[PDB]
Amino acid sequence: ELPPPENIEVSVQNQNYVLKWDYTYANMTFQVQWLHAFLKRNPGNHLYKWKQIPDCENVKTTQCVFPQNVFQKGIYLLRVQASDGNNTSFWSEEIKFDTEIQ
Amino acid sequence: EVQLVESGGGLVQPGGSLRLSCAASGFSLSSYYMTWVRQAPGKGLEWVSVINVYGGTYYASWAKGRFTISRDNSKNTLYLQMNSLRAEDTAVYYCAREDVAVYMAIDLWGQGTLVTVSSASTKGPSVFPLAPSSKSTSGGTAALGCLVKDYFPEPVTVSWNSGALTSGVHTFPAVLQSSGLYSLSSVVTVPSSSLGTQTYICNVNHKPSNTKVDKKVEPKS
Amino acid sequence: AIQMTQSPSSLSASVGDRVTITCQASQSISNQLSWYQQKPGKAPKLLIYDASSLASGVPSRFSGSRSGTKFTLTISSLQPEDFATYYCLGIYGDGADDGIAFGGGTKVEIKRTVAAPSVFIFPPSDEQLKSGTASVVCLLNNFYPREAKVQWKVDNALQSGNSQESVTEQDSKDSTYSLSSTLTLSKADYEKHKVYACEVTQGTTSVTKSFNRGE
Repeated sequence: ELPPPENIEVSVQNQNYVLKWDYTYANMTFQVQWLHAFLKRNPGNHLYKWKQIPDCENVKTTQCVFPQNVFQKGIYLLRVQASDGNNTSFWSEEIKFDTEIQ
Repeated sequence: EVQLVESGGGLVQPGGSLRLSCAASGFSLSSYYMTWVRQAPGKGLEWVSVINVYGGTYYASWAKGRFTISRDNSKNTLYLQMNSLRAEDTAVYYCAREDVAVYMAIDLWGQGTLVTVSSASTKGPSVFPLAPSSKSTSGGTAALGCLVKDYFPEPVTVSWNSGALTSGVHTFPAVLQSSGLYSLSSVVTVPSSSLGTQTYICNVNHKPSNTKVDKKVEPKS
Repeated sequence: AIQMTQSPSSLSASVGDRVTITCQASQSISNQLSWYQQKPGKAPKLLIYDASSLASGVPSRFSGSRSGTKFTLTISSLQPEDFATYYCLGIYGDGADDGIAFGGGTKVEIKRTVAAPSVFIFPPSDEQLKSGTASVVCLLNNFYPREAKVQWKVDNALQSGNSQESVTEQDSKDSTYSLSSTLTLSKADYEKHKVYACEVTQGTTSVTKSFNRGE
């Protein structure tokens, strides 16, 4: 029952998305997950499953870089979690993101 | 009760265009990721394209130049437009539904339509009988069948007695002859005592010719 | 761009064996790998999703496992109805351009006991002879294994270049094959000769079926 990660932000760097968060407890690992935004209302009712960012399943820093072709042009949700190896943290706040940008 | 039914597809000349369509029955087409997957003759599955719920299109590199996926929401129908077709595009084309909610996999397929990209001409088949009761009887078991020769393009379908006879029926895959035409055989093994007391009729259907043949096979001495 | 490397390309195994298909991704795709079974003349059927989750209505002998970019489909007790081609499907992220890739496939054939074929020979019909062409057909029914040499002899002259062969897929009940061989001549050639025979060879055995025109 670890504390949840905080200050979740997305940015763009070259052909990559960069997801940054802040965590105060040292010696932690993180897992980054994503979801289609429309899944919270159309199926809703927990009739969906969160997915993992391809190479951010077990990151060691408070940062995650991943290619932009991980996503299509749409609206996605991102969330982060932490573990000590045994105990897992509550899930971060879900952030919404538009991959098109206009 | 949900199903995907594709249509279009058939004989198309090299360089020509074609539009495959896929009617979704029983569900809301625009709320799924919909994909086209193709299979060349005797080869593996090859992903062609996808359209998502917002209408964005994504392709395999080789397909992006000449293929366009789209959908009509007012008809609940998916489309694959194929321009400047190549002989290498000859394949079965499948409509396929990708579930992104949970599976992140393909959970529903169409029946497929064959696309033949060729300059040869449509030709209907000749149907000849392979008669038993001569040198086709060994141990009270006879063999009989139908030879479906010199047609184009694929496919032909063969049934026996309108589908009533299924056990012991072998319809061999067609082989392309040196003439450029297809040929196949369909055979059935029956009790030798069934001749006379049973009529054996093979039903050949060649939709690309709009041709149907019904041939009664009779035992010649 | 992602590629799935499937292995082996084909395999044979007995009823009851434990068979394993491997599929390696060019890069990590998390658990987003699914396994499909394709029976002859049918669309693929979803067997496994998320690397290890069985789809609805799939017998418990199918299982899936992940280790980095290496995925494994395992059939614990191979059954005769499992003859099929198996494909993996990897989806990188949300499957954008070149983000979805099928593996090359694996043909799975059941190894059963050796069965000798039933060999029938059909002379050409009179209708086709009127057309001016002669097709003589050799049928090999319900045998194993698949490989079999088929040769045509007309008056003790081996034929070359005027016959074609076609083999069915493996029977899902008894795991046997059937083969047809067709020899085509002109009507004139056919009437220039008397004895027609197809010779089947497998292993140490040869079977020769023949007929004599008019006789």
